[PDB]
Amino acid sequence: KKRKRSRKESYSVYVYKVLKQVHPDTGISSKAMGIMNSFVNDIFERIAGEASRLAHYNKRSTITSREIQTAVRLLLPGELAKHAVSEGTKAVTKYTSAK
Amino acid sequence: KKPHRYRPGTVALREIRRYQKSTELLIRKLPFQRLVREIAQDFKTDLRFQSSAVMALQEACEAYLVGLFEDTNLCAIHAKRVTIMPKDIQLARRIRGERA
Amino acid sequence: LAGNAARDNKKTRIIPRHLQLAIRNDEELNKLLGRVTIAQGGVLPNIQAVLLPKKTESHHKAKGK
Amino acid sequence: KRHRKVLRDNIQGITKPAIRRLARRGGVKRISGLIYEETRGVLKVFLENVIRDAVTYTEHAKRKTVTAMDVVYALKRQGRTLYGFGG
Amino acid sequence: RKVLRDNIQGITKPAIRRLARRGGVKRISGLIYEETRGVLKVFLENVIRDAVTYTEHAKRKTVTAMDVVYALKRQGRTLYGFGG
Amino acid sequence: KRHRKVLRDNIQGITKPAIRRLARRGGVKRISGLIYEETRGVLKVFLENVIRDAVTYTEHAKRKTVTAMDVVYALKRQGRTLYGFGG
DNA sequence: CCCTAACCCTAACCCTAACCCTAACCCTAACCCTAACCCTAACCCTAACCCTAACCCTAACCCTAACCCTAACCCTAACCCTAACCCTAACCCTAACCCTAACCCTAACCCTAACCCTAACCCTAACCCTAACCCTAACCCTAACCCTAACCCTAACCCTAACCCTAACCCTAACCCTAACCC
DNA sequence: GGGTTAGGGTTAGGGTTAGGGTTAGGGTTAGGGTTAGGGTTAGGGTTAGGGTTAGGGTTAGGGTTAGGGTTAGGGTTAGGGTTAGGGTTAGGGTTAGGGTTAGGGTTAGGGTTAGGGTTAGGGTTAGGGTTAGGGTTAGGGTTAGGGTTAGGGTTAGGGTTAGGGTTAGGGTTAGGGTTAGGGT
Repeated sequence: KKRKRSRKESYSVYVYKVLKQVHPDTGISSKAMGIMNSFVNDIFERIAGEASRLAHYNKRSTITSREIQTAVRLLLPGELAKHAVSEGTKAVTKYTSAK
Repeated sequence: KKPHRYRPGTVALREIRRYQKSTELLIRKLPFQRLVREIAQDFKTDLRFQSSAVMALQEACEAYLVGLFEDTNLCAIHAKRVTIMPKDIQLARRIRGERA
Repeated sequence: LAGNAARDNKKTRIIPRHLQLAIRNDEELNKLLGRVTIAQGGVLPNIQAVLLPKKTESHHKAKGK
Repeated sequence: KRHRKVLRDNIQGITKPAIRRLARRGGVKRISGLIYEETRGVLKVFLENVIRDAVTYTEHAKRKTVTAMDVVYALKRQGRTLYGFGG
Repeated sequence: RKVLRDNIQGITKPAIRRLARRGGVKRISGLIYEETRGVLKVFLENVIRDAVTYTEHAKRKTVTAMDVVYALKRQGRTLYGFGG
Repeated sequence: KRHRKVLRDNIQGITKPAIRRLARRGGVKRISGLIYEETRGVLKVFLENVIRDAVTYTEHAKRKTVTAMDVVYALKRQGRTLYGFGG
């Protein structure tokens, strides 16, 4: 509402941009935004979740890049893992060069 | 296929094919509003249900029930029978692990 | 509940099995620890009735009449 | 006025045809007669279990209204995970 | 040498019966013995592939008992005892 | 339209003083603490049983009122003959 | 006090047992044969009751180090109008879904009879168990060490959000292939 | 076999339904610094392991033959398929009014430090009592017969009983006075 009301946060703007790159001239209904926005907010709490425990067992106090690579190897399944461990390193490579 | 009679068990295959291809809820909304309200009385009184809460409960309860029937069916076809029965529901619940 | 099941087997120590016969014989402690497997434990005795010997002469042989 | 409250006839509110349309989506071909009372027993245990955890979250917040982000937070713990009717 | 066949013919026919007479089964058909070597090589593959992943994270070359107690805990079957 | 409370008196009114007044007629000298929940479990399985037979006679006459002669007729069958409350 | 639903005489019209009367089945008391079942004389388990003797749990020690009270601190959850909305009212029709009742037609369920195929044994020919019998390859614990990741600043800018708007998604009519009719 | 009765892709016409900018704020972040914590290096004491030293004892094999369980293939019938009206009934809406709650301004309340100041937990032992094989020493499960005898069939001739003639009271359904069980 607008009576000095709070503003929610949604990964809905970002999903629309991805839809455009993979398939041009196609649209999403607002009911289908709701199923998709929940998935992006559920994979965040499983991939981050295994990372917290992995840090504690080792005794180390920081969740760095190696930890979000062991979590992707364990939580995800078979060939959606090799294609996602590889994709992530490529984006970390570019950021190290420039920010 | 005189409209007067189609042999037993042939109207239902048309029913299965048409029903599996649409998503509308199959239990009526006003009666299910009440079952939830009666079950809530024991846990507390003066509880007010927003419209969405009785919608979610309809889309989870239909989904548990649609599933038990597919597993009851798999059990029935095992014994050489072609019909679900009261005994078959209990084997599906012991194996899935819910009853204990 | 474990200790009371050690007197019944005539021993003075709560060893690992006596722990299963007390967490698998209860109805509010077998619905909490219901997936856990206890090391070097065992199984609770049960034989389904249909199998127990009761074929009653079996039959189909040379008319026992 | 509204001088009546909800009795316990509701559990028979699910009709005989509704359990014959949620079972024809399941593949069932010849439903037997006694199934209708049993399917009103399996639904009856389930609706209470999502409900007790739903009320327990609401009383934590000292409110009086069971909003859907409470049903969705109860349904995750038991086992399922409804995505959609909630955030 | 870990002769492939020898390792799986290791769960021999007597011990695929005595692990099943602890469940109640009274008569066992001949082909149960082949299928039950199949379902204990697709269970060990899943437990021993998630103990290697934790071991590599700590840069160690020995698979300790605690790691197997953490591989089993994830898949829904906690083990109490041979670990802490 | 509805008394907000629908508790229909949940085995209530049998307060600690009432159970400590009936017991003293009996001869009890030092009532223990846990008895109060149990004595609200024995009264409960009795008030139901006289009642189930009492309604069963009234529905036989098709009337909608449970008169005292119906309670005296039900109490004879179980075993205790109340003399005179109804006659 | 203040009332609305309950009762109870009453008053009339069929429904519905009773009584009777032959005339039929059905179910009793006898009457043999036939097979369940208890006894029996074996064989193979199954505890019960002692006796070790040995293999550890349970008492002792010391020591060192995570707990803990008194001092200053400072986020932070405490109560209260308040607007404002959103959810329950008893407000209200209405045709499309529940029922239902008489019906056929497959299935669910038994009997017998072949007939494979698993279970109990005995002979044997190993393989896995121990006593361990070395050695050495990773495992952890100091020192020390930059490199990184936090913490306040500050100045943009990039993300909601209500406001429009028209365009793909809708019921709805009208008119063709496509299987059950079953030889 | 039938010519057969059965639905299934198109399509105007409103009626919503995501698109679509568009400022307009509204938080959020991307720039700037310092500074302390944390992973990362090196060395040395010490546990998997493998590799033959051997050995013994179960133990998992192979054959074989009754036993038995199973799965077929015929005799009888329970959930299908109508049907359409009528009794609900769950929908399409109303106001409308009150119930509740996210927006605010102030105080318990939990780290925090910190150097002592301990006390209780963690190793760290040698003695107690050992607790589970083994050898006797009496009780129970199977295994499979044989001789009775106690049921499970039969008839036929009485003893009920069902059906088919026959009547009128003991119940119904409204219809009044009358009252008494909630409801404050």
